[PDB]
Amino acid sequence: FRKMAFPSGKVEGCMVQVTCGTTTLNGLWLDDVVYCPRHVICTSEDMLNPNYEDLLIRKSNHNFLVQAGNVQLRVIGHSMQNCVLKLKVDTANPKTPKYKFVRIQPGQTFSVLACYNGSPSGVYQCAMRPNFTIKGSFLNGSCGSVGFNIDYDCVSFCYMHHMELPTGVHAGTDLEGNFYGPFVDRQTAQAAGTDTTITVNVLAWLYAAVINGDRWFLNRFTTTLNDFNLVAMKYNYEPLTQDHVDILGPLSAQTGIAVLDMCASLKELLQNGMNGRTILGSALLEDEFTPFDVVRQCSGV
Amino acid sequence: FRKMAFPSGKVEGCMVQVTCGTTTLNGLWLDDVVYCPRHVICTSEDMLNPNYEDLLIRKSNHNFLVQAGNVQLRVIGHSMQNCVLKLKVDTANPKTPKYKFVRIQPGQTFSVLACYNGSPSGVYQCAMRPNFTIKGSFLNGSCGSVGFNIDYDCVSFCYMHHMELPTGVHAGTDLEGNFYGPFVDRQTAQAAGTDTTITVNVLAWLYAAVINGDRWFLNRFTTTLNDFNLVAMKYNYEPLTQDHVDILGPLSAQTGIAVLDMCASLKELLQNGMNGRTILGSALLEDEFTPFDVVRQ
Ligand SMILES: CC(C)(C)c1ccc(N(C(=O)c2c[nH]cn2)[C@@H](C(=O)NC2CCCCC2)c2cccnc2)cc1
Ligand SMILES: CC(C)(C)c1ccc(N(C(=O)c2c[nH]cn2)[C@@H](C(=O)NC2CCCCC2)c2cccnc2)cc1
Repeated sequence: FRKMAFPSGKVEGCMVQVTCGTTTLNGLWLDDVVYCPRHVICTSEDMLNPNYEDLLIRKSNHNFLVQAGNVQLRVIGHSMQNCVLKLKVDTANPKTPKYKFVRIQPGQTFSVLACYNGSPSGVYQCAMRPNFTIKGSFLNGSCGSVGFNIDYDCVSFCYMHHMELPTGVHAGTDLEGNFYGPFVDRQTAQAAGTDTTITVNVLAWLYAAVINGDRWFLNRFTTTLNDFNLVAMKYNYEPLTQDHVDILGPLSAQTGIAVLDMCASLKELLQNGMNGRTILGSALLEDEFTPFDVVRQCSGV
Repeated sequence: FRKMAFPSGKVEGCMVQVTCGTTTLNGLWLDDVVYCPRHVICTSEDMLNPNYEDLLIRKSNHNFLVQAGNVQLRVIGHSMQNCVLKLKVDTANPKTPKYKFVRIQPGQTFSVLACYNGSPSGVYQCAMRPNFTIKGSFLNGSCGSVGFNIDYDCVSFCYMHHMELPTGVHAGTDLEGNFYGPFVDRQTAQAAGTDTTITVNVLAWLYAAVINGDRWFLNRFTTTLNDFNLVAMKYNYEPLTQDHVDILGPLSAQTGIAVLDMCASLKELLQNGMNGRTILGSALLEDEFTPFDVVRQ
């Protein structure tokens, strides 16, 4: 059981470089529009309190150099949608996949294609934390990299990278420029809130463990939703809802362990630790696999 | 710090489905050649003692059904090279990337594009274990999925997947069909040898933790190389060679921590564990990042 990213080819063909004056980052080229963070028009001076509407009124089309690999794309228009800049270019991307823009919920996972200077560098599986940050691997100039899911030939873009927070976690927007989390695209003292662990994902991962070899953490007992959430609160775990329990239905049936059965196992794990054991490859309880991830991975979708 | 894989697009455009008899698996379509495990020609009771030369001589071109997405590829010739079958096809792959075939050594990392029925399922980063196995995520029909690196748009193919071993780990070949390790493409009693931790990689990852702002595991000691190895082998760590020490030189110089000083830290880490702490987000000592991977990330 590995953390698996989606194959990234459909997205690699959309990655371009966008330079505005002195700053370079990545953009997403879909049909004849390039999408990138609006903070690309910010200068090392504007950083503290940019007036983005004013900075954009200043700009003309020629202020943006867009390069797809080695071909320069002519910019014929520019506009802002919330925190994303939209550069109209004269050529539709002939590699544009079937795609949707979607906004995901905390606890949902996606693949990230990390890019630098418009060139794909690596791909990894990530999760939207409950505090709306991404524990990504992003260096300087990674802005404009996107997160995505694929559903049988359709790429659902859910994340565009904007900034790093002082704890080294990351903040970005959906592809309509709406931020995930209470963060702003300027130089400020903002910090991620206290994060919590994605309980339904830990349960899914325990089901994935049982599906493979590891069964040592199971017991004969059951808990209640109320009793378990009292422990969840103590350990800064997200509360578990009847909806979570239903989502875990398929895995409960496959394995013969009911959700509150598994909650009893996890509750024991939270207090007594793992007593030297591991569960899959990990001494930690993993929470970046969704119920759907576990079934897709254990079924070869 | 993520275990990140190479972008998979250049490899995606090469994956095809190969069918022989009732058996389907994946092939790698480069130029006018499809590469796949030769055990696609094995029958359900050939599995214990197949004679592949005899099995192959009885096949003609049209016994191989090659499908690239929706289009059937016409097989015009076939030959066997060690444990890989090479099917010559009608058409050169237009999506063929710049590529090379490389054989890697234990401890090296690579990306795997897991595929089923010729279609890519997922991508993940992997390491070749000292016992020549791969701790992969592979299900039935994964055979012929490949492992690779990419460097300056050139794809280095280093692994083709062949089989599952009893412990749940995986064995395969280079793209010339030579197995990694003492395994054979045949149903037997074979089992992976005792595995060990890739010591040079753990040290690389400790250097990565220091390049990020984490110094908590360092100490004021040093060690000789022989004393380090005598201790580390008691935890099933691979011996650290002078080659390994030279290879870490760049990370040592970037961080100002002598290689044998980092070895002293590791020795103490093995003795104490983590005491409820984390290094680069992990509660275990991570060994599937190489000195090269740390510099890149
Ligand atoms: C304009 C604005 C909003 C202040 C800004 C400035 C720099 C960047 N960062 C670029 O790397 C970058 C930006 N444009 C080209 N490159 C880095 C970044 O977030 N530093 C933050 C630290 C101080 C507080 C705000 C910025 C970065 C991003 C991702 C991974 N590691 C480092 C992101 C946003
Ligand atoms: C003919 C030969 C060499 C014995 C063979 C037989 C089956 C396969 N397995 C295919 O799934 C498969 C075969 N052809 C299409 N799919 C599986 C496999 O390895 N071992 C089984 C047979 C060998 C002995 C133990 C288990 C497999 C499962 C999961 C991930 N990886 C591979 C591989 C090789």
